Amino acid sequence: RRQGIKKMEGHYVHAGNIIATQRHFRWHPGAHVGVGKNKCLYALEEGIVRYTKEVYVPHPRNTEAVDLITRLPKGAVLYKTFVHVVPAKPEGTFKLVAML
Amino acid sequence: EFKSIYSLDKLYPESQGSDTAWRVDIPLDRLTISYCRSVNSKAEVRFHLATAEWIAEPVRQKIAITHKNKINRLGELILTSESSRYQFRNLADCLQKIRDMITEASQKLHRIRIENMNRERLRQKRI
Amino acid sequence: IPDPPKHEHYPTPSGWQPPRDPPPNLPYFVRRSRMHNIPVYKDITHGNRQMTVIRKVEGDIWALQKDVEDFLSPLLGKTPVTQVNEVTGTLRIKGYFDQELKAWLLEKGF
Amino acid sequence: LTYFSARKGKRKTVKAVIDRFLRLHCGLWVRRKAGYKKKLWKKTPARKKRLREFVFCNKTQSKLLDKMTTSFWKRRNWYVDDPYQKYHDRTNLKV
Amino acid sequence: ARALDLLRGLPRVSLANLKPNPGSKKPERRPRGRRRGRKCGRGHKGERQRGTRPRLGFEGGQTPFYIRIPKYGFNEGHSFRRQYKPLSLNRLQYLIDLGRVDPSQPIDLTQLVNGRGVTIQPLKRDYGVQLVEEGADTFTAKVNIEVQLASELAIAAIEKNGGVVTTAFYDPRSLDIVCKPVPFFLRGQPIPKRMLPPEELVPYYTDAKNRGYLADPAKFPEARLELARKYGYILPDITKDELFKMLCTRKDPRQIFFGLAPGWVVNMADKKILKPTDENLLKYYTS
Amino acid sequence: KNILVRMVSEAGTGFCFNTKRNRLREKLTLLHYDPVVKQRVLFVEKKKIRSL
RNA sequence: ACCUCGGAGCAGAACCCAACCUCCGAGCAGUACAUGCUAAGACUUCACCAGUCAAAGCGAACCUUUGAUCCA
RNA sequence: CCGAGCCUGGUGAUAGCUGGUUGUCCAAGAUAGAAUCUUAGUUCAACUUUAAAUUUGCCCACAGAACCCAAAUCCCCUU
Ligand SMILES: [Mg+2]
Ligand SMILES: [Mg+2]
Ligand SMILES: [Mg+2]
Ligand SMILES: [Mg+2]
Ligand SMILES: [Mg+2]
Ligand SMILES: [Mg+2]
Ligand SMILES: [Mg+2]
Ligand SMILES: [Mg+2]
Ligand SMILES: [Mg+2]
Ligand SMILES: [Mg+2]
Ligand SMILES: [Mg+2]
Repeated sequence: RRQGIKKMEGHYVHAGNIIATQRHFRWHPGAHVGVGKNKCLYALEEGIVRYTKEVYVPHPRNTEAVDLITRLPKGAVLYKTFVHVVPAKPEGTFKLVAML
Repeated sequence: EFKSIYSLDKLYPESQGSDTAWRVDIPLDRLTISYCRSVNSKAEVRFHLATAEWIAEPVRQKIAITHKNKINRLGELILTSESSRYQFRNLADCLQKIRDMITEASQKLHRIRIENMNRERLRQKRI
Repeated sequence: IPDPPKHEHYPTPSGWQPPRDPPPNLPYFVRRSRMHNIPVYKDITHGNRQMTVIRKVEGDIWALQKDVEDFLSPLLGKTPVTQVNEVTGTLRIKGYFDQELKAWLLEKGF
Repeated sequence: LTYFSARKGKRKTVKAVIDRFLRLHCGLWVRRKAGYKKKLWKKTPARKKRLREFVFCNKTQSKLLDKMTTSFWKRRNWYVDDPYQKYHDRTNLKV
Repeated sequence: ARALDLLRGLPRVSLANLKPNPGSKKPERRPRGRRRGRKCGRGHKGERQRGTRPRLGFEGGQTPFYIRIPKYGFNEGHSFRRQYKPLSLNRLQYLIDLGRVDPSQPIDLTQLVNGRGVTIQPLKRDYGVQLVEEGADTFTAKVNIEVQLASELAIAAIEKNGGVVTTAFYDPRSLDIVCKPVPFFLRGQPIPKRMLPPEELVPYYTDAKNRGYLADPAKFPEARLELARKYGYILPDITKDELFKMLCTRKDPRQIFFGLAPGWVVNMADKKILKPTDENLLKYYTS
Repeated sequence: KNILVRMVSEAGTGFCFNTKRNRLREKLTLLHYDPVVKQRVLFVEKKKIRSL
């Protein structure tokens, strides 16, 4: 299957690069990381890849996850591993084009 | 000189004189044309819009209104083309832009509209 | 091959320029090609080794090599690596410098 | 292939290659993707888009095709309105 | 040179002193001795050592790469596609500047070939020369040029300089004769008629916007003015030019050379031109 | 089983596209995008291509 | 009996792998008929063939299991 | 010397099989996946050799790589 992480933490990544291929949601999309139909994580921006642990708040329409979260003790918080791309370059610059 | 059945005089009897093949609106002398070998080169066409007698006065006014961003402080309309390696094609594009501007003079914004509407809504204080 | 016609103004619209008369008094001379162009040629081997050859050199090919190194080191930032074929009278420079060398030889008047 | 023909002593061209591949003069070979016309009703739009594409060959595939064609197929052709005229040459290539 | 003085010093150059240039003669490798003998570079037993490995392109039984790819008409009709050698305005200006092409006379494919500005291969389906806009911005020559194809920008440059350009068709036979007339003259055959363009090419050569040699000359001034207007130059009145006769000279659509009629025989041995007078022959060569 | 059928545009264009419908099911009429016309138009089943 | 593909054992922690082997199911079904067109950048079953993901853009609306070429 | 005579010719049949493959000296040089009427072969890959171009390469300290419910590995600033 040759699945798994393709870009480890700190790796420079260009927009569109696949970060990790997975069958389940082992790693979740963070900032500037999109998900394909097959749960592959790809970079939406050019920058550095970071892996963090973040509180998991499932989408309300996700009935199974909502049931899981409602069956949970009052103090518990779910955590998941998220992959973010810290953008490196700015969106652009203002350049003098003409001195009218 | 040799002449066959397919000679041009036989093919087109109406036009037979030699001078018939060589007998000959924007004033190129009036326009100012410059070329910059900036890969595509650049052609700049500039002409004083106000003193463009070859353009009608209402058309000049409409052009000075619509294309005011392309008018220099000296009142001269400046427009450039950089879409070709050939200064011929760049100048052709500039001239076609001039023609299109004259023709239309003869005959992203959503957020700006919303923010202007909000400015008008905030526009309530009356001295 | 016809001798090029005399033109009132040089360089000619195609950029061609006759060698100056009298020839420069340098220790070396670079003869024009039979088509009356400067004999500076790009060359490529292995698909990645780019070279430029000054081919029809007469006299002090070593003086020419010194001059070429002096002229090209500011452009490269390092002294260019060269081969001096004294037998065939050619100078081979690593890298493409055909346009710069042609202009330089024109300035020297070859 | 035939390295020396029996009538001319020349090297022959494998015409199966000519019927299938386009050679760009610089040395690139272009081809269609296998199955690009087969059972399109059961293929996803992305797969069909991938299959409808003209695709370059490997270095070794290109070398094989070069060996299997003769020098006639590797010449400059100045066709009138060749769609591949711009692709016949490489630009801004470093090594 | 010091090399000739060194020769003066050295012994006589004879057939016993000659040596090939070092690096021009690689040593021959032959399978004798420990290093190159024994298995002689063929390896251990197998097809490759026996010399019977399968044909090029065979992949051991797997369907080969060059066969598993679908057939596509990349090269269908390649040998019937017309080819036109490009002549850029840069190249034309270079030839004129170096005097290899004389602008004071009409420029046709014969003149281009004789000046070695272009190399035409009629056997390789070259149908002539196409004018190419490259170098238009620096073209400053007044020329009367006859080509087979011409881009709009190339025509514009030629006409802006005060010149004339016409697109004239040549069939393969006429093209071969035009490109190399001397071998044709040594063939000892009467000059044949230049054939008309094929039906697909007829509209191109009858269109005035292409300056086709079969186009109505009445429409030429209109097209020239349109190009001048489009590309922002004043159209020069070539009729006022002192070379107007040269600029106007155009060979007949059935004429291969400027001053020679179809049917004539060029006797180069005694510098003569035999002309048929039989009425049937004259009618045929004029038709 | 299912059969592959050729839905042909009712807009007069020669545009046809292939769908799958049950053999026992009635002949198909379906709204679909016409690229030549650049608008959604009706398509009708013309003939059975195969039986899959 | 099997031969291709997919899922699980079978590999504890990137990938790859215990082939042979164990079990299961697929040569599809359902859905939609933009479930379109294009296009940066990537993945990949260790070759190739093939197979995946995809920003931006255009256009409509407002997806969950296989087979090449030739030939017809 | 007949489960199919002998001779000549096609014929230097063909052989993925067996055997052999001749001066001197130096140098670099190792097990490895896929497909295949394929596992006594071959083609691609990997490795290998030569030449060439260029600039980073290997080692790696932290940081980082999942829930279901061990030894180690990956990745890379330094060095
Ligand atoms: Mg060379
Ligand atoms: Mg040895
Ligand atoms: Mg042996
Ligand atoms: Mg072997
Ligand atoms: Mg498995
Ligand atoms: Mg792969
Ligand atoms: Mg017997
Ligand atoms: Mg044998
Ligand atoms: Mg050793
Ligand atoms: Mg088989
Ligand atoms: Mg075998």
